[PDB]
Amino acid sequence: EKFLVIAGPCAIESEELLLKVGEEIKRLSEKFKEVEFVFKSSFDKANRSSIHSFRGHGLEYGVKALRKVKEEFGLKITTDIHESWQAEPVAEVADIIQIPAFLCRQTDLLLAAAKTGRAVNVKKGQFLAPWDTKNVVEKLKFGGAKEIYLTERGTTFGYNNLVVDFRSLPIMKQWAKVIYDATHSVQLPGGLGMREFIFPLIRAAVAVGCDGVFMETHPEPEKALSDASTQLPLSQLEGIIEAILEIREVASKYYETI
Amino acid sequence: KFLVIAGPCAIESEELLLKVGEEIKRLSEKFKEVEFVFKSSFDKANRSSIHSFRGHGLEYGVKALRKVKEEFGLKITTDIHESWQAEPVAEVADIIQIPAFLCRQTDLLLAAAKTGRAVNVKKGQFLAPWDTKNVVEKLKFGGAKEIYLTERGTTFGYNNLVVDFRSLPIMKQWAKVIYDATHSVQLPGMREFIFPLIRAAVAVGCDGVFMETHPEPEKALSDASTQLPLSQLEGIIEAILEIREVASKYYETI
Amino acid sequence: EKFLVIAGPCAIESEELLLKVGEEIKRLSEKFKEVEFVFKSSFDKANRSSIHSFRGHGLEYGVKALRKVKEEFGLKITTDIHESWQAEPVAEVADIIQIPAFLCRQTDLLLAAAKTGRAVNVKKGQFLAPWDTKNVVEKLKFGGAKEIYLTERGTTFGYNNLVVDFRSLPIMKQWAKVIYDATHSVQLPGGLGMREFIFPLIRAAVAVGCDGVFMETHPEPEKALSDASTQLPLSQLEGIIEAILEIREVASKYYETI
Amino acid sequence: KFLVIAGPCAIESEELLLKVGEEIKRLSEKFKEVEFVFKSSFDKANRSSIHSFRGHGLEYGVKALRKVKEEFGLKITTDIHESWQAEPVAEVADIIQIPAFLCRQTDLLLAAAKTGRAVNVKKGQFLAPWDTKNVVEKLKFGGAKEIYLTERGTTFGYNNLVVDFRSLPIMKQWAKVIYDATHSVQLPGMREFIFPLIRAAVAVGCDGVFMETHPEPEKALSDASTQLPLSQLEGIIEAILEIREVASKYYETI
Ligand SMILES: O=P(O)(O)OC[C@@H](O)[C@@H](O)[C@H](O)CO
Ligand SMILES: O=P(O)(O)OC[C@@H](O)[C@@H](O)[C@H](O)CO
Repeated sequence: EKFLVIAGPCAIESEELLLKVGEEIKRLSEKFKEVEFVFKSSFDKANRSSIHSFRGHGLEYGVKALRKVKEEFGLKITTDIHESWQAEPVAEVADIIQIPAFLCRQTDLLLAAAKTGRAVNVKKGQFLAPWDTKNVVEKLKFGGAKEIYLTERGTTFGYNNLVVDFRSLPIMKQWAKVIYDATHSVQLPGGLGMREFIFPLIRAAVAVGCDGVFMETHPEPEKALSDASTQLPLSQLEGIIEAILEIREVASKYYETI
Repeated sequence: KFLVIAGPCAIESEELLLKVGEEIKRLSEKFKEVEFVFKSSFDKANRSSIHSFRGHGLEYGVKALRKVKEEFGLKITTDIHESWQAEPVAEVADIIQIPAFLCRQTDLLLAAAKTGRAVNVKKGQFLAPWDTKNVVEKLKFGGAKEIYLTERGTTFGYNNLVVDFRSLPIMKQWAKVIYDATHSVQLPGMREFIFPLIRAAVAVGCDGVFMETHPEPEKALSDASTQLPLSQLEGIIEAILEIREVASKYYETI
Repeated sequence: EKFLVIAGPCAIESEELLLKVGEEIKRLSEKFKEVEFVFKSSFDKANRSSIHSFRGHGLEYGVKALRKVKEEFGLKITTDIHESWQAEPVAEVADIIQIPAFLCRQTDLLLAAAKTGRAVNVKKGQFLAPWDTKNVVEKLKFGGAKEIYLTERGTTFGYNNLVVDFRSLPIMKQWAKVIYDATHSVQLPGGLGMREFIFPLIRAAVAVGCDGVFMETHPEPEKALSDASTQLPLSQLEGIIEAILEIREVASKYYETI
Repeated sequence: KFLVIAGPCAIESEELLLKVGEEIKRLSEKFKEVEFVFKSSFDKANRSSIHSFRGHGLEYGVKALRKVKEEFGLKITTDIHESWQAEPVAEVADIIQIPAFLCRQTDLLLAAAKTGRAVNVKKGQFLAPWDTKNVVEKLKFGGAKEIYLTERGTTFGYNNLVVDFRSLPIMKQWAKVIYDATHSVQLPGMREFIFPLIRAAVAVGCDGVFMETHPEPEKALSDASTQLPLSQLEGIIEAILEIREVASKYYETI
């Protein structure tokens, strides 16, 4: 099956930033034809720790910006919603509606996404056990979703630290397609993220076996308005993708059947 | 004075609320050294299963809660799940409760603070004690003045929560601290640990306790494995007041 | 039942240090007649993180030092063993033989302690669940122990941090007398301990209900050769003990029956 | 070259060791790019229950291990539990293994290093990756030169272990890192996760893998729920070599 790579800048800092990243993603999509790319960026960071941190430029602006990417590059789009009313307007441009990790159990949000007819990707709550995502998929299927994704993004391990229990990939694979979040799984919740572990954990994810990877990328991570410690420099994206396809290929014959 | 927030988990019917309201009203008359707050949810917006009881809706709920406040003169508190609910709920709720999973949702916190009512934030199972300083800052920025932080356990492996009582003194630096005696022992819950841990909460030091109670916990449509039997409420309250009276002499300053 | 207070300097820095602490413990034992005191100190810190840290002056020296305390003050004695051969010689002076937390599952060490006829106190491993101590008691009873204690000293919570799950006290009470370690439960494993939490957690322990408390105390913690961040200043011991007896008394009528 | 440490959990009989030794000897001939080490414990000194199988003693064990090294010319490794055992065990064991619970016992580490043999320390379930730097220092101080640190999971709530693969690159700064594929999935263990995680171990990067194997894992007197079936060993080895060959191009330096 075609491997999914969901990538893009964490936040929609500007339509310019999006075009620059989309251009590179478009180029890579032409090179890695066996990969299905999906451009990602949030119109709002509705859960920042601090009230003084960057949130965004509003839903209206973001959807317009994302639509420009899809139009100019012909790329699939995904972004996250935070309250039920946002699903409808977002569904106009988003091919995949993303459900934030903290909100993975909010019934109305999941139902709002499911009825749009779009694909839904739920980030696994840092508080949720692998086997507890079964009910999450049941809610989505009940709400009309026909294409569902579950994203591994780490689990609460003591304070201000997350650990990735890779046993979760085959467990979740039982009821949904699984995506590995390479950049948020190494972040330190309220710490201020460890970038040196992004690549190795990604290798692990593909050797274990998943249906795709989620990576936040920015031309200059050091200048990002969000996740400046975890976003991957855009120049490194090509090499990372090439590496996971290679590892995925050689490990593929050993993937267990669910 | 010491705060005691109690009531049934979900508004199963205004009937149920009135019955519990009666008992809470009685205790209220018996323990003048305690500020009682009637609590109940108009919607269980985060059940694990789509096939579980959620409730009768916001209007039926705000209605029944109005009936309790008017028939017993008790303060009220219930939780909101989306920004638009803050305003209508603030009509009856003296304290607006923010769900644990939603403690980082900026707009929800701001919407709550905007109503001018008191705000109680359940500490997320993913949050470290010191991470709550930022939750309070948001509320203050939003105009909130009476702010509460509730301890309800922290993620400890899978399907288990642990109470790190170091959290009470830490959170107290920036807000009044409430201990959730019923949800802190639930397994994402042995009722046998409810009383022992509430005793610890008061020996350590907190500004109030949160307890879900029901005439017949087993028949409850929600948290049936942890809701405290109504008849046991008085006994526990008297016990925590006695322990608090003695232990308060040693509560550390700030 | 008579409340147990196990206290003393972490390590046997010198026989002088022991006499100074024992003198104060002896004085307190005369004041708090409803308490059963047991003087504690280790002749060896066999599990320090660093090879350059203080271990002790040997078994021979320590046993002699402890015997001096028991002789000069008439106090019960307890110290920990690290290998089977030490039980016999230690049993000569120790009323209670202590089993280190990391060694709570070493069968021969437990059996070695049990056959001396002395009381045995096992520090609960930071890796052990409350209900798993049942087998630990079974091993001791099998080995001849007739007076067994289980000590709560925290559980691994992420890296370099321990949390105390107070549900463990009533659980362990089902098969042994339970002791709460007030000073090691707030230490940060390999961190360099948070002294400001010692007192509040002790209040919690007695309000929940336990059969005794374990506290390391030193005249000048800042100068200790071990646990300088967790040892309680000897001047504060009297007040702490008075406080727990008061809290224990008022909470006592509510202790659940096992 | 890549290290593969394998054998039955406990020395149930020199008979069992010889059978497994035969298969390991065969793989040894088939995979020259791999250094195989035969492993088995003469004593299970830390069983939870007093009524569980421990073994046949140190002499019967060191004897049977001698038979394997002499009949197949394989390197040997077994674990010690008290200082006095280092010397007699060093007679046959090429690598002395230090139990996870005992990774902080200074005298045991020193006793092992004193023999002059290689030393493999199982990382305690209570230890953080960076805390192993001190474990190595002790060994070096004791005269050890060939030092190994084995990843075997970390305490995650109760009765569960999680593998934080960030530990492999961290521990590599001061020692050769081995991944314990069988004990890392055991619940203080679904065999279904053994292969997937070993694949991750090699994709991430390690110097060898540790695997307990038995002709009939179910009949094993120890770790019966996690011991890998002897027949599946070859397949897994070939798989990790292939993955390693491809992934090694991306292993980070130091
Ligand atoms: O405000 P801070 O704590 O930096 O958090 C931001 C990240 O957690 C955020 O971008 C993420 O995708 C949402 O949780
Ligand atoms: O060597 P460090 O890490 O300071 O450790 C010492 C304490 O953990 C020690 O005194 C304790 O009683 C034994 O584990």
